[PDB]
Amino acid sequence: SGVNNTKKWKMEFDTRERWENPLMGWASTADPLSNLVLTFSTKEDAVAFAEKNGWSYDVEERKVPKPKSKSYGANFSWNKRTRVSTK
Amino acid sequence: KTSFGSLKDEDRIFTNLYGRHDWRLKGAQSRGDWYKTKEILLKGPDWILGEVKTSGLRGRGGAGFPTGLKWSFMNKPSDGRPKYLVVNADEGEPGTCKDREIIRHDPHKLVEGCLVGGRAMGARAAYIYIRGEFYNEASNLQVAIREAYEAGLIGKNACGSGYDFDVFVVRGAGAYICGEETALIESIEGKQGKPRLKPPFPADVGVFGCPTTVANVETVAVSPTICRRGGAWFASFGRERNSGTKLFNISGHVNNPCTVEEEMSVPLKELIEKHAGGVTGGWDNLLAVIPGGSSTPLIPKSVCETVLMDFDALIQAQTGLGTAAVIVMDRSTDIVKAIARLIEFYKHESCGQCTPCREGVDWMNKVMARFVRGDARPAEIDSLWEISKQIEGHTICALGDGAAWPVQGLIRHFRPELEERMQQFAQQH
Amino acid sequence: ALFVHRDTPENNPETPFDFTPENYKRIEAIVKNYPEGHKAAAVLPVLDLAQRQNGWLPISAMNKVAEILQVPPMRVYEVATFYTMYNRKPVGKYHIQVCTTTPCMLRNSDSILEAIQKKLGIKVGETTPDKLFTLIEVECLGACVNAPMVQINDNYYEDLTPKDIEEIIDELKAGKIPKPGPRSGRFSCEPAGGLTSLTEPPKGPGFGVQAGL
Ligand SMILES: Cc1cc2nc3c(=O)[nH]c(=O)nc-3n(C[C@H](O)[C@H](O)[C@H](O)COP(=O)(O)O)c2cc1C
Ligand code: SF4
Ligand code: FES
Repeated sequence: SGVNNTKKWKMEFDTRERWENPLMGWASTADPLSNLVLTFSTKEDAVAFAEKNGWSYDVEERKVPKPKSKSYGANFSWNKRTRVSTK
Repeated sequence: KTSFGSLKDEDRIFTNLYGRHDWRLKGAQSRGDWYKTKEILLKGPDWILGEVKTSGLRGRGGAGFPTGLKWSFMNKPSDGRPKYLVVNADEGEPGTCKDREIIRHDPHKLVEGCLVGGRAMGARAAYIYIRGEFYNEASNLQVAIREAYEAGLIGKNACGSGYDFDVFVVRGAGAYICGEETALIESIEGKQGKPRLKPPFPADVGVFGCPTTVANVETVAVSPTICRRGGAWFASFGRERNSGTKLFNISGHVNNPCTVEEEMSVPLKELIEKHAGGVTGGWDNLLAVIPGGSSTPLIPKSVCETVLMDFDALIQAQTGLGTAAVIVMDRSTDIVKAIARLIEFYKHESCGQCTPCREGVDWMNKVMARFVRGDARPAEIDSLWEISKQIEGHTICALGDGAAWPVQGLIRHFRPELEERMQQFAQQH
Repeated sequence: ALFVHRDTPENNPETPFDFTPENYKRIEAIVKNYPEGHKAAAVLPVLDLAQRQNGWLPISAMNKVAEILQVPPMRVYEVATFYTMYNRKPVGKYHIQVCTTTPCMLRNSDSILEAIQKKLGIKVGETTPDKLFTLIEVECLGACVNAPMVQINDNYYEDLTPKDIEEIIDELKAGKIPKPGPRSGRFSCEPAGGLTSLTEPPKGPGFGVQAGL
């Protein structure tokens, strides 16, 4: 339920091939950017950084949980379906 | 007034407390019940609530909240939902058996109280929730209700006042927690007896989600007499903000354990010797008293010497009046074992809904069991004190508080006994 | 006691149970006590009625109560396992219930419990091989001023001594039913050795009525 990891903007790169090392079966890679993750305060900071570095980029809008309407009293409604059958 | 507690018979309200007169309608009428009930109903809810207010009546169910103000939460325009009075007859607090006598020996006082109290609230019916063990008591109440229905005192056109009122009796299935007002309502609705959070308060969203007032049997049963004789008559007994008469249960180590009606603010020593025949082995043999049922902290003999029985006096003594059920323990009592059994009681009754009581009370029970045998260390006493403070005030309902307070009372006044037991156990191991 | 159900030959969903036709009339009156649209309020009384007919509650009895009131079966299981008066396994003809909380413990409820165990030859929580008696401990029964006391089925027996409880068992074992109430000489909750209040004739109608009413 914690939301502290949904505060900052991130920049990752496209995932590339990983294969099994013949000797050990370890996951091998040839992609030098496979672990590169950058953090940004705003979307504009991230987009500006990508642009000057020449990287083609995709931006996805921040998803904010919609504000909800909560009422403990609704659990015991006289005539509505919100009445709970158990506690 | 400075002294209280020589109540005259003419001033007593529950005049069939011992069932020596006919408990049925004919006897109840001969003793003043149902008299001029139509006139009271025609005076209106505001007049009835005014009388209840000026009487200074407070909740007899254990919390002692001002009844007149509490009942006024229901005096408001209808919003389309029915309004209900729920009468609490669950009587589960250990030491307390007063409401049992009213239900079986003065049932018509309770029925009339339901009509008078229901009228003031604007309720259409009263649900009387009686504990399921009280089977014979419930049947007496049902017999009385049938008598009232056939005489027109309740039902359509109750007492000829044009007010329609029904009285239902609903039996429990064995749960002390169902005495708690919101747990009682949930139980009536066919769920587990688990309390509700507040808000909403019952006066807004109650039984079946409708405006509701929960009142103790004794609080309801006295309301017709307060209306007939007036709030001023009631307020002439007991100290200010501690008005009226009260039913007391004196059990434990007394010569003649009994239930009796006495004036509020009577000295505790005066109550135990005038009515119960003194402490077993004499007053000097007294060890401690639980003044208001198992949920109120015990007080030692020194405090018992001059403490008065009312809400304010016992609060200053670091306890409470509660249900006014007095449990007496003499010097031969294992005080640690006595309290541990109460904690075991609260362990068996906790509904389990909320964390501090589901886990904390069971934890306190385990610690108390070791304290009885002395199989602990003195540092654990302050730990147990701190644990009880983490339960109190952090739970949904007051059962959590009612389990912490007995522990706090024991540590407060009987720490050396706890430490002495620990020494013996260590010395022998 | 366990709060999960495991089917057995003696207690499974196909175990035969139905309310008698007369008990269906009693169920209809129960359900009418509650507002239309709130029939779940009748779960506790109807479930208890199924126990008053059958003596205990097989899972098939719980399923029938759910079916009649149109509540999910789980919501009936919740009630059946929450309230202690529901017998989810068979009990003897006479369910002896001894109060052992502090007000009764102070007045020697242990002696009553030991007296019953000695007479019936069973331990607390057991049923006699004849299946006439089941013995358990219970919390405060609301008769503290009449301690020590027991409840057998619907009846209270109060102000007991080991001799008194043995006579009650001998009477139940002999087919008779003993009278409920105190066995110490007094009638109910009045102090022994004479009344201390309510000794005068009660006043009549209109006594002390305030003026203007
Ligand atoms: C665990 C618990 C058990 C209670 N049992 C009872 C009871 O048996 N009878 C009662 O009148 N109040 C009982 N109460 C108090 C009620 O919640 C409530 O305060 C009372 O019924 C209100 O009625 P009154 O204002 O007339 O006292 C209990 C409270 C708790 C927390
Ligand atoms: S304090 Fe105990 S009895 Fe009250 S709601 Fe919480 S768990 Fe249930
Ligand atoms: S403690 Fe046994 S009846 Fe109350």
